[PDB]
Amino acid sequence: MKIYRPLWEDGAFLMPQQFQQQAAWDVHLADSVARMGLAHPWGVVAAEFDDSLLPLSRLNATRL
Amino acid sequence: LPLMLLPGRTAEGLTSLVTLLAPGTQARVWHHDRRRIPLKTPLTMRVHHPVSLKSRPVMGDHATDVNGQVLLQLSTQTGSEVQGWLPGGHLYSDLLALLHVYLGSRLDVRLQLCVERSLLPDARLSCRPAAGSPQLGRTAVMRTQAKIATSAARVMTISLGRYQRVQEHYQRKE
Repeated sequence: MKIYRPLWEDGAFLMPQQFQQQAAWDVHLADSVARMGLAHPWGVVAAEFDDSLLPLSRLNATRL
Repeated sequence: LPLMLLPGRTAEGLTSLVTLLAPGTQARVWHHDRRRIPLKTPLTMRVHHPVSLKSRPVMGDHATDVNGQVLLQLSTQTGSEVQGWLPGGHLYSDLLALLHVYLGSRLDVRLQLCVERSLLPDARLSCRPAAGSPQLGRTAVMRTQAKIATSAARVMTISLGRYQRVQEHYQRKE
């Protein structure tokens, strides 16, 4: 998605797109570390709901 | 000299000190403010079996002491003086007029400012980047006209310490 990491040497005006494109690159690097061995995308770690609210029907989550 | 002859006074002399030094600038004082930390070195909320106390000392882990840290705002409208209050210009005028002449070790003084947007550049080298703690005046490439903002902070006019040490002798047995 055209990830552009900036460079700073001197005199550059700060502007949000240097920071937004920086932090997106660290995710994509950390993505490529995981896809070396496992060949799996992501998934669900923990998903716990509230059972006491069910017969009075609503649905509340606790940890997602 | 007329103001420096009344003892233990006052708050209204700090209005004269600003209007003297650069006209076009006004001053307002808030007498108390929500100061923070001083972190107490024993946490003291151990609940004690042999001996404890109640009467005054009741808290959590960080204390709050209002008592002496007044807030001061300035308000300019000539841009030649906006670049005078950022550190280097007229900030050395107040910072020596307070600490040894009018206040000394009475109190601590917090400074603040409110202007229209800024005149502030960015990440150039060694020394003049910081507009106090914050940065702005670089991003509005959109709209023509004004928005009012607070500017920044300046440091307190304080002087303190502990020196290091423990002692060896005593006063007198009378």
